[PDB]
Amino acid sequence: TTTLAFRFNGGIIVAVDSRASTGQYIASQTVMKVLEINDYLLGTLAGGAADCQYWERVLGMECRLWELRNGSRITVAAASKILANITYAYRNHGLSMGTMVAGWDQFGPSLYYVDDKGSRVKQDLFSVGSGSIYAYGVLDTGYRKDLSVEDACDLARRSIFHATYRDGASGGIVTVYHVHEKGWTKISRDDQTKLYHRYFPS
Amino acid sequence: MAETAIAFRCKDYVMVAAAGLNAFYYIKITDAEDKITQLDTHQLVACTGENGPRVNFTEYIKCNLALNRMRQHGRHSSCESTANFMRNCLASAIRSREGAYQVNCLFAGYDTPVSEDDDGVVGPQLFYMDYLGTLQAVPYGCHGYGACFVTALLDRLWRPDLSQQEGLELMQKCCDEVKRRVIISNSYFFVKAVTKNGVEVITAVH
Amino acid sequence: MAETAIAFRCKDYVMVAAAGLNAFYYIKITDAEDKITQLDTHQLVACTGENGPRVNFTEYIKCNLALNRMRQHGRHSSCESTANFMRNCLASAIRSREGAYQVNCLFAGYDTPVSEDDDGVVGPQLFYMDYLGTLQAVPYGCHGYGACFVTALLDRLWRPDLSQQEGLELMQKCCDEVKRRVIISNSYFFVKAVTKNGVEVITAVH
Amino acid sequence: TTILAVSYNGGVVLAADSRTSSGTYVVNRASNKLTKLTKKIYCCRSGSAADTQALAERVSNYLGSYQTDIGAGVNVATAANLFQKMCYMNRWNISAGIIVAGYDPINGGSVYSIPSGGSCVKLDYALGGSGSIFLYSFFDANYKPGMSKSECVAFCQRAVAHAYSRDGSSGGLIRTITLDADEPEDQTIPWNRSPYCMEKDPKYVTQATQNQPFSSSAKITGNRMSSTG
Amino acid sequence: TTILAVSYNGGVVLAADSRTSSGTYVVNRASNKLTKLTKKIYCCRSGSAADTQALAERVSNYLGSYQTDIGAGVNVATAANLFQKMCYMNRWNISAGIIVAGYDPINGGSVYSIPSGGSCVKLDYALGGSGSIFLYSFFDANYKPGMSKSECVAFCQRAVAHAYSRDGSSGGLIRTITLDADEPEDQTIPWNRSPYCMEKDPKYVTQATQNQPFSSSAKITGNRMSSTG
Amino acid sequence: WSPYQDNGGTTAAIAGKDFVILAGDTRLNGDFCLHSRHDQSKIFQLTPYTYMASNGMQADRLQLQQMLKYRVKWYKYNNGGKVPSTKAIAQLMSTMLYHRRFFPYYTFNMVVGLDEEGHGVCYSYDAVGSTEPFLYGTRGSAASFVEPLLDCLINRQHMTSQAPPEMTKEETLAMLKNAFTGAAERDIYTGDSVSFFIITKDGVQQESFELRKD
Amino acid sequence: ASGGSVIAIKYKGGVLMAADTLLSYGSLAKWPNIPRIRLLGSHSAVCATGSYADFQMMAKQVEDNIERQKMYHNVDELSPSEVFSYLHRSIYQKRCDFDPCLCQMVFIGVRDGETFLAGVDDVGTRWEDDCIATGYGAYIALPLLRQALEKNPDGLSRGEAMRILTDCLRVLFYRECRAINKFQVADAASDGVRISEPFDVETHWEYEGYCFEKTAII
Amino acid sequence: TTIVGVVYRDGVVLGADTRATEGSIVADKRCRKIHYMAPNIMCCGAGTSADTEAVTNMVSSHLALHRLETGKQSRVLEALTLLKRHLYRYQGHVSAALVLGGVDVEGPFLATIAPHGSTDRLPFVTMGSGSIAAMAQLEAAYKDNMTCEEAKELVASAIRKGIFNDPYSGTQVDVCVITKDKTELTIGYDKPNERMYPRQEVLLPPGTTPVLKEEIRQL
Amino acid sequence: SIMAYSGGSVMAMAGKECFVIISDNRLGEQLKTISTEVPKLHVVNDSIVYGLTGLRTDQQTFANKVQFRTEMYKLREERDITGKAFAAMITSMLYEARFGPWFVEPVIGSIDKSTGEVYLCATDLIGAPCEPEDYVCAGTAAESLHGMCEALWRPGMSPEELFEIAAQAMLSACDRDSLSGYGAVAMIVTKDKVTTRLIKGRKD
Ligand SMILES: Cc1ccc2nc(C(=O)NC3CCCC3)cc(Nc3ccccc3)c2c1
Repeated sequence: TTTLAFRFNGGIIVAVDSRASTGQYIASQTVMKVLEINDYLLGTLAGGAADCQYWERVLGMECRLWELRNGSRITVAAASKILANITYAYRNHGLSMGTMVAGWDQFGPSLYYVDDKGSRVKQDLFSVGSGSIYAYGVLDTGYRKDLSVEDACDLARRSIFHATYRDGASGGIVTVYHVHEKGWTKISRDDQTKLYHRYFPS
Repeated sequence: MAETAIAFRCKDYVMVAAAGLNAFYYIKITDAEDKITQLDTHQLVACTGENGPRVNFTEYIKCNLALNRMRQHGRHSSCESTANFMRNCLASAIRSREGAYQVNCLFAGYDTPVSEDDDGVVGPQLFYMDYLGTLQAVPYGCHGYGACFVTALLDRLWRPDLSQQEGLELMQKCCDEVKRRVIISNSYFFVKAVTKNGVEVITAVH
Repeated sequence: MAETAIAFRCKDYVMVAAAGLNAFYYIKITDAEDKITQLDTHQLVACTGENGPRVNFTEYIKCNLALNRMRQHGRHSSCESTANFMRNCLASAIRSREGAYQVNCLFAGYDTPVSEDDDGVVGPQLFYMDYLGTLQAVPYGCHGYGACFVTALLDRLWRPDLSQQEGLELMQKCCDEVKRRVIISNSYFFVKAVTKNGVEVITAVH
Repeated sequence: TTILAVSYNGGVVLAADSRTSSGTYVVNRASNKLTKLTKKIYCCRSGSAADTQALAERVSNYLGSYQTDIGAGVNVATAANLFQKMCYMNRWNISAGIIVAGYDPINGGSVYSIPSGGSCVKLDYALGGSGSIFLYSFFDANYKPGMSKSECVAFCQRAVAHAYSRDGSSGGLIRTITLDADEPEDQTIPWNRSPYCMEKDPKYVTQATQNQPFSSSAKITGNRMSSTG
Repeated sequence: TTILAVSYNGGVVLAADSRTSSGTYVVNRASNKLTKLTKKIYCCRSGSAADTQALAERVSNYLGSYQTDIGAGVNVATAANLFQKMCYMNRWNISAGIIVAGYDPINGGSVYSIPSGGSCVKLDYALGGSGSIFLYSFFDANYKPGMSKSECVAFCQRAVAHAYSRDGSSGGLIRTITLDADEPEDQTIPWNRSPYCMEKDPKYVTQATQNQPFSSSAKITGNRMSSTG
Repeated sequence: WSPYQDNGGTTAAIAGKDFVILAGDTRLNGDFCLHSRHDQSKIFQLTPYTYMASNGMQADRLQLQQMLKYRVKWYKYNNGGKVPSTKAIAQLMSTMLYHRRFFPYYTFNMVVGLDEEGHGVCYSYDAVGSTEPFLYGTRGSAASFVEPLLDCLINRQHMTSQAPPEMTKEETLAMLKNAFTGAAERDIYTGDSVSFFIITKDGVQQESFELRKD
Repeated sequence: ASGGSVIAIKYKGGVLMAADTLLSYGSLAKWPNIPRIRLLGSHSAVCATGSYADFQMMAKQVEDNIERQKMYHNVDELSPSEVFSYLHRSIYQKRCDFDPCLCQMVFIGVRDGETFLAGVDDVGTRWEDDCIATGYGAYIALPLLRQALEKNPDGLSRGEAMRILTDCLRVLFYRECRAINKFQVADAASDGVRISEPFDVETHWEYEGYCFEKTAII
Repeated sequence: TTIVGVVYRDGVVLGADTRATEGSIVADKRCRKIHYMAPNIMCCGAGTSADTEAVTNMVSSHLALHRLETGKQSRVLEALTLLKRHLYRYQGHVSAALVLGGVDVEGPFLATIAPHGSTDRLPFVTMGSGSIAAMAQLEAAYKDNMTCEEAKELVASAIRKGIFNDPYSGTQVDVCVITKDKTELTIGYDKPNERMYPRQEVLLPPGTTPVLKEEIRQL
Repeated sequence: SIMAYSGGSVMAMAGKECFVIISDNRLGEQLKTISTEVPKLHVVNDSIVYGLTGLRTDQQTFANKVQFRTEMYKLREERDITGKAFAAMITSMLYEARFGPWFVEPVIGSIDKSTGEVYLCATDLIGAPCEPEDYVCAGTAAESLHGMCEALWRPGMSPEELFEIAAQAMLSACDRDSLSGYGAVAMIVTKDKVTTRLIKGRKD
């Protein structure tokens, strides 16, 4: 499993693979590792799939309740704080979940990483999962704030591809989302082998 | 313990510095994460530990201090009172079901007369805090792998009447020593100071 | 594994780099220790591991190569032969009483025609070697915590026909990535190269 | 510990040894393992002394109140059920083997075995303790059902003596109690008057020939008991 | 496993069960645990089958050569010493309890016990195996030294039957062999003709009263063996 | 003593255009013996259009089936007799599996049925309820033997040929019969007979397929 | 106290269930006169392999439930299927509380023509078949019972079922360590369940290969 | 694995299954477990296949050398002694449970050798994981002095009991009859599990799998 | 485990007068792909092709030992070793280290150049042989390979049909395996010629 998300002048880019491997056997190649919390917030799948799915569904329910009670959308700082509080309450219950909350509230774009022990960090670039060690090498080398939307999407897709090429636990279909002020759009969904033939032609 | 925090108190100020390291195993997640939390206008804590417990403990302490200020009509608490409150929290944690806070603290502050009737502490205050609930007033203190490396250095070089610039140079030397002798990469050190005017974020030393 | 070794082979050269870290459980003993041992005039090995086994293995291999050259009247051995000799030594170690060599190797060399009758390899040669006795010819290889970080980077940027200066820039990028993403401090990287003229110690990249 | 209970036509006889041992040292050599529950119902206790004492005291307290509540006597089955329930609810925390034996006017003499597992079996005779393992083949060969009261008491004493002659964890006094329609009668016979022990057995008088004198022949001629000879 | 050996005036009688069991399943129900060493010397084996078989084969090989070397017969003490040495040098790697019993013209009939520890004790009678624990009190009460040959054989068979009636690891055929100055004579009696078992014992015919019918009284009236009744 | 036990067996579902083919091997075995060759507890009908299939512990799936049935009946009571849809039952299964996250059921489940448009859908779960939809799926002891075969014949990857037309009920049933026949000859814990449930809008039909008894 | 193996087979007209009358304490054959088959209701019978205390408590709980329900309300007596369902649910509930009923139970019953035979584990596994066995009867007797059933799929007569049941009991006595040659067979028929008196099977120990000289290790 | 041996009127009948399981998966469906020891001696094996094959081959070679030395036919007791000494020397780590059957001048000889080295000579024996279910059949139908047909049918039935009640056994019954003069080994004596529901045989035309390079080398 | 540390899978399949032996290309360290161009096949002579699977260092050491043994055999015995003799020699070599076992699992295919009979073998790590008439397979994707071969193989295949079946089975088995993949390499051995092919696979 390899996931990445970075902040640039133009919003946030999120990118995922689609492989779930129960040890050595490949369980599935169509897993959705981007969890659409709402039409304005995005979450990521890493670690225990059931834990992430259930708790980000809980987070989406709490965000909808926040909107209903208060008449306005929740901020990403508050949404990430809810997940972090929930996770910290269960830090001794053996949860396994590493997620990223990316959104565009009234204070611009914002990205948080929340682990399974209640940690909640706010930086402009994260890579999560067993393939992150391969993404960072491609991602830290080409990342810059003044990237175009197309350039940022290309960088994220290339980093995820290079993660899937060397990591046995990562693979499937590379999916790229872009979070902007109007919400998020699924930018792309491309097969990894076709990505290899596109990048390394001939 | 991987991240080193340094603090030393002088005649007119206390300087603290905290490594900004965050890691998942051997991977450096980030190297710029502020681990110095300002509790009051003239109080702060430099905390070492993993993000969850550290953030929860600091936010709990800060929220309780703010609530006390609200219920006491803006009466600011002394450094000793806040330090004892943190110590009581940490000591209560180690005998609770949820377990102890895996956070080591250097609490710095400056005491000012709250009113004309006040006759308490006026200089700067520094406190060393273990995760088990130990509290000790020290002229200087350190946490992390580099702590000992700094401590002897301070024993060699610290003076009670150091100036702000000479204190800045001393903190730069301590951070350089930590970078030189610790295998764990602490590239950035997030230095802040407490003076009679409050908390200042010092960017010269890092 | 704490210390990261990088190697990549181009059309006319092989560049290797080895972190100079030496530590005692969290203490940086030194950061400038050459872990690249020159075996022959056109052969070298970058070895990761603790000092004892690494030094013993490299000295054993170098002494055996020198003895073979003596008993063969100055006939220099090919890169494949030396790599297979090292692989046999490592594989024999893992089934011996004294145990396996806890050393990971990147073996680099340049093959030249020993005589006019020679019809063997002429370009550069690079071999990845696991401590268990694995041997694999690779265009580039890496060991240590940063290895994966470099590998994908190489998969992004390596080309077969890179020049010496562009290869130097690529190695600088790899070392910068290792320093950026690995919590273990690898400040100095000890870069060397093998070309048709032999072994050169490159000081520009570190 | 050796405990047993045997039913005859009138009632029951309960027999036990007197030895509480901390592994290999005799902490008590005059224990009383026949514990009164009601006037005509007793229990033989084996295993943990504290656990069995607490169980017996609780059951006796429960039975004493029950007599006052109903205004009549208690059947042996009621006490057996009380022990069975209390031992089954605590089977993982206690080490106890119980024999519940007594007389009631409705069912005559009754004997119940409640092993460590917590079951309850109604039997003509029951054995328990570490020394019971030596008595099973003794009962299969020498025990005939339908003995008289005195015959049953004598057989129980002989069985207990044979049991602790071989069991190191059992020994000391032999305590018996007879429970029937008449007044219950107890008896304590000491070790020096025991019906059996290997020390007085004539077939174990001759010592094994182990210390051969140095001889010029392979003929075995007894142990060497003298320096000169 | 139940093995024993008893000495009478002329020689010895060796008795054993026939059951090799892998814990709770009967791998063999017609085993022969009386292993020939010489013509007049045998051993009863208990414990690990492979270890005891190897020990007996090695000792028999050693004794057969010794007869040819000395040109005379072998005393029972020599075979006992051979087993004692071989079991003492391997006491940590083998699981074996040996009884060495036989006849020699010099010392008559001899019985030796070599337990798992590796010692050697010369005895009038010896018991061994898991089922031996049931026989000790059987020998203390029913065994009288000085029986005749036929009496000794009958007593050994009765003791083996009583032993495996209670031992789950013992059962099947009863094998006896008589060793004396005459020709050694073997005998194998089956289970259906055994001198004792609890199935034919009249005192265990009546079943324990456990399945009470639902009744309006506390009187115990037997088990419920029919739906209507 | 352990509160868990694996009874073996394998299930497999393939979702068609307007049908679902569910299948489960009827074989229940204990420690090393064979409890029965005609165990039909693996496949459970929740609604006329939704079925569940479980592998692993038999008692755990019996309990889970009872819980699902009573939750569905409560839903029918609380929604005016409206039967829950396949996706609602899938989400409910995930939620209830996760509720017992600290003492998990030893079941691997699949929820199959028709969509609102009538097109067949399959859902697969881990022990703690990680749901994932798909068009086919195999669970149990022989999953690794038949899942790659379904991958090759359905996805038709690494084939330089035009994709054949989409399979009907008969071809899907024949393919699944071949998959189970192949699994029963190489996996020792599966195969006495396979129960097939063909779920369409015009009711559900049941069929039984013979396998080897060794 | 632990019980041995239990076997049961359905014949054309009812069910038969056989078990030995022995409770053991480890390897000690402690009590050879124990009636292990217990009658539940007026239609069913049960016998458990394993712990006897747990079986006693569970049987008491089940029998109290039937009689109290029949007595308190003017309702029909519970069907054997319903009794077995209650037993299985109780066993599973004990398992989920980490206080299991460490027994393997065989359950038989007949009501108004329909025959019911089932088995349940200590952890909640339940199954129904034409032949059930617990303990070593599952490995020893069950293959023979299945072969006898499959040699005539029209159904076994009572005599044919009894013959193969006695054959399986004989083999169990041959090959099971903690067993005795004393068995009871309960017959569940239309009129009700009837438990027979204890009996024994005839054994054979006179094979020519069993002699002293052929089995000797010289 | 289920291996069975039976002594009948004149000779020994051995039987085995043919399924070999590569750790809970069927590797080969027609494995051979009745091994050659001598012209008059055979040995079925169960447990670690490598250990059984190695020990049987070694003892058979030793027996062949010994018959070259002596000039007589090999005795079953000699093979039994060699096998038991070798198995005991390794303290059971050579995990091979053997059923040895032969005929000598002293008549039929059937025995079992445990992996630890213990031996039991019996008229009828079973070994393997499905041995118990096999043994229950032998205890139910064995009688002294059976004819060849009765012994063969009993062995086949006992093997089938392990075939259907043990997941590790099946797919055939191998039967070997050993007499004083002749030793016959039937492989397909019983095939209860036939081939049902044949394959679809879906065709893949040559060229459906893309090829990156190709090299043809004529010989 | 040690056998799955390096990854890799090999499978041999029997035609009429031919056999196809195919190996994956991946070499890795327990999750991380060291190289994607490491076939596991070895040619002994014109008739025998065998592949090794397991710990890569053990694969290389055992291959060197086998090369030594076959060269010595061809020097001493003036002839090429046969498939059955080669398999027996591997069995003996593997059983010599019965308690110090090599961590390989060979897959041997051979054909008689004069007769045309096809011999397949696949031993365990201690040499326990296995000689079926349809197919053998070893590696991390052994279960999937077994399923695909059982579902696709038929007795009377042509070399081309056999190659297509083997390629499809190998690719489909590697798709479900995280330790195997990156294309394949296949060898079709007939009575008259030997063909080597490289088969496209996923780069995952
Ligand atoms: C910000 C960050 C960076 C790297 C992360 N790396 C791994 C990870 O598994 N790395 C592998 C092991 C060591 C090298 C490869 C896991 C992470 N979060 C996480 C994922 C799932 C559950 C809990 C936490 C990360 C988060």
